[PDB]
Amino acid sequence: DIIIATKNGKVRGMNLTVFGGTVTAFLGIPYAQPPLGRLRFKKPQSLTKWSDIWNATKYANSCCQNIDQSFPGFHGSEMWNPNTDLSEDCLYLNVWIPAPKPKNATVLIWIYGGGFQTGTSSLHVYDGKFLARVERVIVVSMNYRVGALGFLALPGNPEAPGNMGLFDQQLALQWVQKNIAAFGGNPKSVTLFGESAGAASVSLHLLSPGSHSLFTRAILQSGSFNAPWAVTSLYEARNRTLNLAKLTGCSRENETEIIKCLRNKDPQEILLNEAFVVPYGTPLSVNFGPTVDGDFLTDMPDILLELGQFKKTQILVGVNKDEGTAFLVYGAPGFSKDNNSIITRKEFQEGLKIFFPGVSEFGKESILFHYTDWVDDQRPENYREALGDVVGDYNFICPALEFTKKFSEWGNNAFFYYFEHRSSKLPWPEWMGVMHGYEIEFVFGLPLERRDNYTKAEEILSRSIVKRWANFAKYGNPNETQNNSTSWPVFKSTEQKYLTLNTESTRIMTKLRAQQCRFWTSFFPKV
Ligand SMILES: *[C@@H]1O[C@H](CO)[C@@H](O[C@@H]2O[C@H](CO)[C@@H](O)[C@H](O)[C@H]2NC(C)=O)[C@H](O)[C@H]1NC(C)=O
Ligand SMILES: *[C@@H]1O[C@H](CO)[C@@H](O[C@@H]2O[C@H](CO)[C@@H](O)[C@H](O)[C@H]2NC(C)=O)[C@H](O)[C@H]1NC(C)=O
Ligand SMILES: *[C@@H]1O[C@H](CO)[C@@H](O[C@@H]2O[C@H](CO)[C@@H](O)[C@H](O)[C@H]2NC(C)=O)[C@H](O)[C@H]1NC(C)=O
Ligand SMILES: *[C@@H]1O[C@H](CO)[C@@H](O[C@@H]2O[C@H](CO)[C@@H](O)[C@H](O)[C@H]2NC(C)=O)[C@H](O)[C@H]1NC(C)=O
Ligand SMILES: *[C@@H]1O[C@H](CO)[C@@H](O[C@@H]2O[C@H](CO)[C@@H](O)[C@H](O)[C@H]2NC(C)=O)[C@H](O)[C@H]1NC(C)=O
Ligand SMILES: C#CCN1CCC[C@H](CN(CCOC)C(=O)c2ccc3ccccc3c2)C1
Ligand SMILES: *[C@@H]1O[C@H](CO[C@@H]2O[C@@H](C)[C@@H](O)[C@@H](O)[C@@H]2O)[C@@H](O)[C@H](O)[C@H]1NC(C)=O
Ligand SMILES: *[C@@H]1O[C@H](CO)[C@@H](O)[C@H](O)[C@H]1NC(C)=O
Repeated sequence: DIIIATKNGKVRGMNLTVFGGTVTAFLGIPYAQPPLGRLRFKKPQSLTKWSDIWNATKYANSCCQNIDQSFPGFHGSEMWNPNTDLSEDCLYLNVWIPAPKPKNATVLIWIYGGGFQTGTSSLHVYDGKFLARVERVIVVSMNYRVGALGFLALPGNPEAPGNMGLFDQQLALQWVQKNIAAFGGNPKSVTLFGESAGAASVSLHLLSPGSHSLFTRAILQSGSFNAPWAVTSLYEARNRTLNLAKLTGCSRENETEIIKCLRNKDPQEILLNEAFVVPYGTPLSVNFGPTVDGDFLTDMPDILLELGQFKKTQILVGVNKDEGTAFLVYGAPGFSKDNNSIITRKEFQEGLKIFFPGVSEFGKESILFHYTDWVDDQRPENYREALGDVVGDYNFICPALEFTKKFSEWGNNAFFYYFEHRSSKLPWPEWMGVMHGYEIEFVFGLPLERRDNYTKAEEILSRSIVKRWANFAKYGNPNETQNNSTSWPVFKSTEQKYLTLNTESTRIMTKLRAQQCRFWTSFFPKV
């Protein structure tokens, strides 16, 4: 029988067969009191104790969220939908352990993304059993509250203070410190990693003094807190909370009356109204997400970064080649998952209106001029590839590069990667290239499963990425082997070296997309 004693009671796990070896999996351990009823919208409350043996043998409930239903039956969109029942009782976590039980294992903690509105730890592309089997690390993932139930902000008031989802993540990190030794783990070797809004979350733990002792190192994939979609100003967050009151018949004169009204609504009543708290909106809109609450974030993150008031440790950062394409089919005209989506100069300018609603007519004309210095004039797909580049450069790549420079300027090793391989199994058309979030299967080693119809070059690439990530976690250096392997050099603000990751050749390069990023950091802010 597989039983571990925790500070909150005993828990029973389950064995899994992986690559001829055993992995011990504890799915669905509770780490906080269910935020139900009076607890809705408050910081998570520490768990007391159950008085029995909790059976952690099935993934628990994903948190309450809307569901992407644009393409019914399409794996490319539905693989991101939660594969468990939705519920407000969702603060659970999952632990994978190599067998035999390690003595002092390094812990990797996965934080899913989903624009702070969606996501669950129970998806198949987040299965952590291969990482525990192949690199003998312990893998942990937790559910956190998303959307208004996670980030409704009345700043100052303990009844809806903001960043409740980040406090959910933080409380799960506290659980790892207090309990992971009972599983074989070293709480002095904990590595946060996540993608998209999960990366943004990871980058925010580097700023929050409460998280500074709960982890060692960080990996940020396709995201950072300086991305334009990641942090709401103090009063925009408030102006959105008051609008959700009015939309649900909950406006009052007392703040706590607004909240106690909002505790009596159905979850579905709140979910259906989330999309209307904002006037404009883009495919990249984050209605309720992290904000400057004064507790977790004591100041605007860019200031804290510039002043060097953050955890000094090693980071690993990167982006995918075609980050923006995924958002084009969800709102730009002339784009469909079912053609090659070749578009005109008029449709390009309609797209720019969709993604830059408040930008002046001159700003849209400046973005157009900077992104149309064609190599070949036709090339009919020029405008299709320029719009994906605008969206990805503005929202993901130039944020990641700007965060890496400024972070490395304070004396810690940063390593930057550029993921350029499209997966043979990618359910989306070839014109969308290396999409947002499709490096993930490689990081979790899904191509290592020989029975899964991945190519031999995709197993080698993913065996290489898994090794480097596990090495970075263990030793702060993303090496593969000492011999016969490309060295990954540190990112430095002058040379700005990065490593490309693909199946042909991993190469060292310099100043990723510098001519495009120069536009977004030094000319667009003045429009
Ligand atoms: C975990 O599983 C065990 C069995 O797999 C559960 O044990 C049963 O508990 C019920 C509850 O009263 C008893 O009626 C059964 O006789 C028990 N059977 C055995 C074989 O022990 C246990 O309750 C489960 N844990 C939880 C929290 O539900
Ligand atoms: C697991 O490794 C850690 C270090 O990563 C050991 O913990 C402490 O490490 C510090 C240095 O950071 C030393 O000053 C302490 O002396 C260590 N603690 C002890 C009790 O010696 C930890 O001991 C290891 N745990 C094992 C091997 O079970
Ligand atoms: C690509 O596929 C779409 C899907 O039908 C085609 O349809 C247009 O899609 C845009 C997207 O917002 C709409 O604004 C248009 O109204 C749609 N057209 C019609 C006639 O309904 C699109 O035309 C296709 N383009 C190519 C070149 O195949
Ligand atoms: C990757 O590089 C690190 C150096 O940063 C190597 O770390 C050493 O690992 C051994 C165990 O293999 C430890 O006993 C040493 O204390 C480590 N040294 C340092 C300075 O961290 C690591 O082994 C390398 N990995 C590979 C596969 O070559
Ligand atoms: C050193 O390791 C490299 C991996 O980076 C090996 O390179 C590949 O080797 C296979 C043969 O097993 C070829 O099919 C690939 O085309 C090679 N990739 C390249 C050249 O980028 C290499 O074989 C190893 N060499 C030694 C001497 O150990
Ligand atoms: C669920 C839901 C709502 N539905 C329509 C809005 C888009 C949503 C899916 N979707 C974007 C599509 O690509 C994954 C997101 O939830 C989303 C939204 C904003 C994001 C912002 C930054 C990074 C990832 C994001 C993902 C599906
Ligand atoms: C706050 O937001 C206002 C717009 O909100 C409007 O009303 C709510 C109930 C929603 O239905 C929303 O779609 C509407 O557009 C602005 O009018 C107001 O200026 C904003 N104020 C500040 C300070 O941001
Ligand atoms: C689980 O695995 C361990 C070692 O891998 C084994 O000794 C134990 O019997 C297994 N328990 C099962 C299969 O219930």
